Amino acid sequence: RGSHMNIKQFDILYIDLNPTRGREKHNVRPCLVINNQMSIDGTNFVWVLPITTRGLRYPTDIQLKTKKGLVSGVIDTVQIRALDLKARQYNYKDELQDNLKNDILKAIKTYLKPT
Amino acid sequence: NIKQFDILYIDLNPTRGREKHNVRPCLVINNQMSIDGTNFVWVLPITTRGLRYPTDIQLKTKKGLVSGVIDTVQIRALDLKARQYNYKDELQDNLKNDILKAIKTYLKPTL
Repeated sequence: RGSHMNIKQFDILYIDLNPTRGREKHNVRPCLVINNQMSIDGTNFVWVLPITTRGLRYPTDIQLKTKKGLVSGVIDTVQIRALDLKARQYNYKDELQDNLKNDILKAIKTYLKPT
Repeated sequence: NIKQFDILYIDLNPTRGREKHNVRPCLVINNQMSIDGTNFVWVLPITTRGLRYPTDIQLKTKKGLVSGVIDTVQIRALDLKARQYNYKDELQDNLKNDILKAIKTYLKPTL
């Protein structure tokens, strides 16, 4: 069909998270981009949720499903992080299936609404 | 212990490129259920370099003890069991909603 051309919201990309501290996710790993196109284009930061190889373990975990089936695992919706794409090497690989997009965004907003 | 909209000194190192580094005030933005449930804190870093970007929001606090600009682009979940942090101040009440709305705007698709 065509070249992807630029990172878009809900792309899955490999990126080095290192270095980090404590329970913060580490290493080169797939991550799910969740900020919108204007923000990515306007800042060259991506907001990511890191993907892990463990199964579901916590209520905040969401099973990953993708359009190409090239990345599998669980999305850790707690560990949101903005990364500078100008400074960290990355590789686009896959995209989140459409029917999961709103669940991701609704999970994130539940963590912001004052308790 | 930590509350949503608390402002904490936190060491953010190590970072890369434009990612805010060093020890600096940070605004806590996840809710109490998230903080107490996961022991992660979501923060927006605060800077003294001024207001440069349309994503910047000038800081106002309850005690007047912290000043600067909130960088709303650079959201970060941090493990505060593995980092140095201390409470310093709190966001002004009438800024709380604008902050949350500013974060939720990054999530709304622009297709």
